[PDB]
Amino acid sequence: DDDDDVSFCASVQLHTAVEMHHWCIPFSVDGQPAPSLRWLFNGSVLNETSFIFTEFLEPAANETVRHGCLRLNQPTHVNNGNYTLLAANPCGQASASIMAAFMDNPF
Repeated sequence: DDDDDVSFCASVQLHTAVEMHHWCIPFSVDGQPAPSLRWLFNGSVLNETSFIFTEFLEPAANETVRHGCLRLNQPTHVNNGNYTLLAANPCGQASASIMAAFMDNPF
């Protein structure tokens, strides 16, 4: 009846965005039941674009942690606000918040 008894719930680790033109917010979310990862931006639903994209990198089969980065190839000063990662799986929902400074100087 059980094929996967191991129910690892989702915990969310976020990391400070690294300042470089291609901004990267590295994340680590662990769990075997796959949690839905959603970014919240200033309390509003952040939807990924071609400029702002969530990277899901291939984890090792021996680690329970899923890794990735919210990478912004082309950053915009409207992104200068609060980011929050919500991961929800059957066991539970985890959250971590990241407030990054995307400050542009037009032209």
